[PDB]
Amino acid sequence: DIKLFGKWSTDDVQINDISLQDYIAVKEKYAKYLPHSAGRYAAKRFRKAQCPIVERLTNSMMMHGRNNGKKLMTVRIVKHAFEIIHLLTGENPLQVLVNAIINSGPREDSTRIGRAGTVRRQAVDVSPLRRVNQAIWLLCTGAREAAFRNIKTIAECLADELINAAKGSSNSYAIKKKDELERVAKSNR
Amino acid sequence: QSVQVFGRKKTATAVAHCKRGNGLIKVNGRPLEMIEPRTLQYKLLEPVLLLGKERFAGVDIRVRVKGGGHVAQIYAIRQSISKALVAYYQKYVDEASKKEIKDILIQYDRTLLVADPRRCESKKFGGPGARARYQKSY
Amino acid sequence: PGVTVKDVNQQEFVRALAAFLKKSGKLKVPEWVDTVKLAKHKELAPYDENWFYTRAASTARHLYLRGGAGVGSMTKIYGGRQRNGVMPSHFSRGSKSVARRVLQALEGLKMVEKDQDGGRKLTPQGQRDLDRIAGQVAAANKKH
Amino acid sequence: LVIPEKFQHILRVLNTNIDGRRKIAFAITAIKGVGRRYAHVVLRKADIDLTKRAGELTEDEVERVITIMQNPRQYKIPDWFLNRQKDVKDGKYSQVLANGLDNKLREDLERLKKIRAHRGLRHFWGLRVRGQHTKTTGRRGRT
Amino acid sequence: GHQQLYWSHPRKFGQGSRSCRVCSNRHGLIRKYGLNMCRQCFRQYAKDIGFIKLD
Amino acid sequence: IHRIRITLTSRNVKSLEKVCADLIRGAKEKNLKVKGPVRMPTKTLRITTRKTPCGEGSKTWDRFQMRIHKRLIDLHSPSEIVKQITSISIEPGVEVEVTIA
Amino acid sequence: DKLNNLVLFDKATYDKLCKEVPNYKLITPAVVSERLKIRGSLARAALQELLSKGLIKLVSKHRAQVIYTRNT
RNA sequence: ACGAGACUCUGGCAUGCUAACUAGUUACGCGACCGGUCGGCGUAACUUCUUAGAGGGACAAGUGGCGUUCAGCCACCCGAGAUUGAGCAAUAACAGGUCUGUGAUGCCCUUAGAUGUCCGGGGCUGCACGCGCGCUACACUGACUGGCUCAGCGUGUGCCUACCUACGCCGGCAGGCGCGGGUAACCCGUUGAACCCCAUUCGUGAUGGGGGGGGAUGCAAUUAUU
Repeated sequence: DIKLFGKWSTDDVQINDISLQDYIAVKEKYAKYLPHSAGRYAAKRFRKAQCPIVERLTNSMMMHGRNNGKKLMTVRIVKHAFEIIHLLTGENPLQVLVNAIINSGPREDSTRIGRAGTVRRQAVDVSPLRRVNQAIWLLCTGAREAAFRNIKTIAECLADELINAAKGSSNSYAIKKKDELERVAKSNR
Repeated sequence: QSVQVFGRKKTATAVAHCKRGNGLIKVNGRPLEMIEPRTLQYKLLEPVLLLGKERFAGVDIRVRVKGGGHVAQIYAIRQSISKALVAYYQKYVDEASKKEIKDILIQYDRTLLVADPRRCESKKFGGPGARARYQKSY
Repeated sequence: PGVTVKDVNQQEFVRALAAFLKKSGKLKVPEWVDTVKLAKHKELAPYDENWFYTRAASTARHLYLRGGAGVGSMTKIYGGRQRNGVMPSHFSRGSKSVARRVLQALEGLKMVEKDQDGGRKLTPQGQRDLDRIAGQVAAANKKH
Repeated sequence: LVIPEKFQHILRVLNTNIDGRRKIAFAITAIKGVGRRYAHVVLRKADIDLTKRAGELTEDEVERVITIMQNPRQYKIPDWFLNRQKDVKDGKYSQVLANGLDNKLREDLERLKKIRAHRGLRHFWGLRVRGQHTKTTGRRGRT
Repeated sequence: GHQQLYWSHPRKFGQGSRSCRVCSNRHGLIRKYGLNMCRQCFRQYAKDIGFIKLD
Repeated sequence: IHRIRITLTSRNVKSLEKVCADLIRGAKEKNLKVKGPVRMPTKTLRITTRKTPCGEGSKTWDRFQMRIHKRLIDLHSPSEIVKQITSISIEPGVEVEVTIA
Repeated sequence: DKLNNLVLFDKATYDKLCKEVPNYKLITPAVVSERLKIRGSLARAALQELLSKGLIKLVSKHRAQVIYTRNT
């Protein structure tokens, strides 16, 4: 009753967030099972924190004009490769999911500052919410653009992007875009 | 005369008439776990493993559904079932474990007792939809 | 625990109704399976070669659900959005000559009882056989 | 368990060695007279096993399909349903496909351009005949 | 003969002749409900019939 | 026969309420097997009108509502009583029709 | 810009699909067409024949998503 | 003082009251295997539903915090709702549009020589940056075929009105032979229209992915209106 779907145990889960868990709550009764409860939390400041990561990522991968509104296929496409990472890691996929997500958020961003100076902007740390949202959106963008006219098949590629980001190797779209952005910002300090 | 507090999600309304029975539940001439898309199967599964089968063994519930959309019918069927259970099991037997079960409901999902207020927004002229206006020629 | 026309996953219910009826052989097979296009919104042939049997199963199920389902109703079941080319796609029904052929099929096999004021109703014995195939599909996976 | 003899890398029917890599009955879309509904219905009614591999096709299948494209009346295709239905010059209901003259039969435009009819008097300069609004547009291929 | 000398031409889609009758123009006519009045007079006699605006 | 219907229609609410007051007064005069008023849904029509004849300025489609409201009453009563109740110089603006089907 | 697969009969008839695949932890028809440059027809036929042989565990099916693993 | 606001309507508001089988309303041996699904049938059930007239509810009053501790603001507990949308929308003016809504009105051919009265041919469908949201779709998220499961609350029979196929069939549409149940919640109806467990195919490529004669609304298919 107290575990996700009746299969994903939520009791012996990992801490894995030290204090970023205030943003993402999947370790108590605040963790719903299915990534679908309608988009009802996007109506006040910080209600996104209550929302589970799964639902947010399911909602996100539905864009680019070709995925405008159709969401049940998104839920199917995430449950697929959710099972893939689950059975490749053998344990609860939460650790690997969080590892992939937190390895993708750009550590710093070069925001344009100054009156009229565009030649030097400021490298500032990024907020955890903006970081995780941009990471999810950009990895979903990479997954989509690895699916049009590409020999890979969608609903299986995101599993490898997830496991690669969890490991951190540079083959993945999300972490490589994050690292190029990071190096651009380091030039800018 | 009667409460029959029903359940509404968006424009889709489902009402669960509950009376003394064996605990089995029917949704529109049909038991539960045979939904055609079978992607929101666990969504309809939610109440039974939320509150427990030991409370769903003494009440016959009949659900009637009407309203557009695949998902919109859901999120109201389960709400209707839950609120009918609250109503029937409150008006007769006891109030302490009533507080217990309604509290369990609230901590899992407040929507199961209270309905979603927000609905569609009317479209105004000069554009394709409600807020969006047409392209300005330049 | 009894049987019902829809208690099982209706997929296997209708599939096994069509298969049972084709192995039983009582229903006749149509003469043309290609000359008609089966739909205005469809510009190419079906891919079953027993789609008459499939449509008969579908209309039998839909008449079990709700009576009075006279002709002019099943034509909308397979009808849908018609790609009119550059024109916006509107709902167009299927070619109703095929629905008329299936109407010829139901009549004379005692499948349906008609009336002058419109509509048609399934035979109680017919629903007995429909509950028999329902029992077969139920005992396949859920009453075994 | 594959057939070990006669097997060719190129699926050959009409004596033009196109790439035989394509799976069965999907390579007949290039014929100027058989396509869309006709080609698809005559492969789907031919009782072909599309799950077969390239190296497991048999001479029986290619022979039977050759006969079926040779004979138009294998399953009583109607005349209004026929490909060259009530065409100009002569009325022929036989399914015959050969290069050199078939496209000339398709070239009934000789008469329409010679009698300089409305369509012909349009086509003298190369003006559109289906209402495509190209008042000044139409830059695809016109630089 | 007489049928070609005069009136050899009808108009069965006539909107100009069967236009909005009460005033002397063709435009501003919609064929629902029997309007036969321009939008300017449609508004000028709207509230008189019972028309109200709430949207 | 005991199958007589009356259909009243108007665009005003207080007019229909005073008509229902007339009917309840008649029912108070003598108790008869006359059923309650049938409140048809408030039937709305939308009409939308461009105002700038030539295109010059905004697309201000005047949105006018025609909301007709309908009340039914089916009566099984002697004719004289209901005729006296009804034919009492009814209010202008509310349209009443008596039907025998 | 160009990539070509093989639909011919070679070691792909038996090898790396009859005895080498069970060493994996997850099989996917797209992965088979990646490791061997094959088509969907071959993927479905090979999965069906191998399952009839009886060394494979089902997961689920879709028009483009049919999932299996090894169990023996 | 006008304007803003209040004000009106609108989804939240029958958790109680105004109460029609014609739309829906658990009770009522039959049909179904022998006790559990048919919307085809029966307490004329004294209306909770979607059918609505009254009445009610929410107010920054509750708490905490910030504020020059005033106006106020944020968070939290609650509640259907802690900002829903539109409606009405200044004084004054633009040298704006409309006489092409109008026989009052700036007007040389307006002495009834023609723009339609009477004809409709060629085209704003003719070609070059040439200003115009109008460009559905644009492919393995999806194109095929159908196993399939869901309110438009848009509305659809007209004083000199004539244009909305049940019951059976020939058919690719219409075509019909009596024949679209109704002046409408009666008749279209429980208006099975749209992402879906795919019901053969298309496992990475411009390809399966938008894609010249005819049988027939009106006086005439024409640069395929349809």
